[PDB]
Amino acid sequence: QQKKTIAVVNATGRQAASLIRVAAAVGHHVRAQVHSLKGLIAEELQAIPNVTLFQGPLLNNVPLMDTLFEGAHLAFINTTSQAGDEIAIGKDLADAAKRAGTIQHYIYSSMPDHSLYGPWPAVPMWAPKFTVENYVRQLGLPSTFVYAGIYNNNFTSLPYPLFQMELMPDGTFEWHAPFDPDIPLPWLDAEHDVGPALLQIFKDGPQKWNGHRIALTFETLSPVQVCAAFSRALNRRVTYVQVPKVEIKVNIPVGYREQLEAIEVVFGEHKAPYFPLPEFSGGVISQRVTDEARKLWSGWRDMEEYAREVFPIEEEANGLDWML
Ligand SMILES: NC(=O)c1ccc[n+]([C@@H]2O[C@H](COP(=O)([O-])OP(=O)(O)OC[C@H]3O[C@@H](n4cnc5c(N)ncnc54)[C@H](O)[C@@H]3O)[C@@H](O)[C@H]2O)c1
Ligand SMILES: [Cl-]
Ligand SMILES: [Cl-]
Ligand SMILES: [Cl-]
Ligand SMILES: [Cl-]
Ligand SMILES: [Cl-]
Ligand SMILES: [Cl-]
Repeated sequence: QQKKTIAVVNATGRQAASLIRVAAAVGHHVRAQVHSLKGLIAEELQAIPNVTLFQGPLLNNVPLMDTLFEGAHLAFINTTSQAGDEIAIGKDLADAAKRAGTIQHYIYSSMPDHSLYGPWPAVPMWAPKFTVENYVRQLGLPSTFVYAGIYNNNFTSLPYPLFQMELMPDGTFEWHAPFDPDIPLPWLDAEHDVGPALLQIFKDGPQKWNGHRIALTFETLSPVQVCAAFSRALNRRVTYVQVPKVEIKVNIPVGYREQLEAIEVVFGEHKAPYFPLPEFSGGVISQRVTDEARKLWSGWRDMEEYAREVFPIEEEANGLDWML
């Protein structure tokens, strides 16, 4: 029963970092790729004895992938669009894993392609991952796909798009977005809950989870309910305002702009589900989107805890002063 070695990429990202911290603490050795060794998170992870970092780009660097998977038995792969070529990278990684011959369970962090379920456009930073998921499914090794809910800690009072908990002149907070005020959205405390859930999937094993899609969300809340949780947590007035166009108050990469534009159409105009797949939609009991995740990890944290216990600290660390 010796803890198996786990290979991961984008180690400094919230999903991977969450898994690495808890995995290492319970005995797993981790082989982790990082784009660069500098930075608070990379430095923190390098200081963990059970962790070995491998710095370099994923883009057109299969050699790094072969190195990463050498001696690994488990994998948790979450890519990004940063370098472009996310589909090619996700496929290269999967091929490298299969090539290693030792990967018993490959978990890929996937997202939906909304254009497959309704008269909706594909959200650009999500649809590509589904393509990688389809490719991975065809490979001869067990694989499981996790779909991340919206991160509680996307929220900030800095003028960043879509998830700004704006501090008003009078001390009150307002969150403006295209999401319908009352339709429940899936949320996730990435930092605390992704790691433990992923570890449980690995503990459960490939026979139980091969071919499965798991919604990594532990609570659903409408925008109005999110604001009410921040209000209870902070003892301040927090209200939601639905706006057709995302308020883009800072310069952003074009790819992100296109992501936001698709979101205005999908959620603003169409009010489509965040998880549009059929399976995520006397005595008879239908499965709720949060069922599997909660069964995987019972110690999950809600939005109210985030708002009251973590948000003030993240905000202070970002230089904000409202909590002073
Ligand atoms: N924020 C959410 O609510 C949410 C929900 C579902 C899915 N996702 C998906 O999560 C993915 C990101 O994963 P994450 O949340 O674990 O990470 P992250 O957003 O926490 O950070 C990514 C890290 O990767 C580094 N990085 C990645 N590619 C790089 C490159 N080519 N050059 C330099 N640095 C690079 C960045 O500096 C950064 O520190 C995205 O593809 C997104 O679509 C996010
Ligand atoms: Cl193990
Ligand atoms: Cl990284
Ligand atoms: Cl870095
Ligand atoms: Cl180390
Ligand atoms: Cl398969
Ligand atoms: Cl700017």
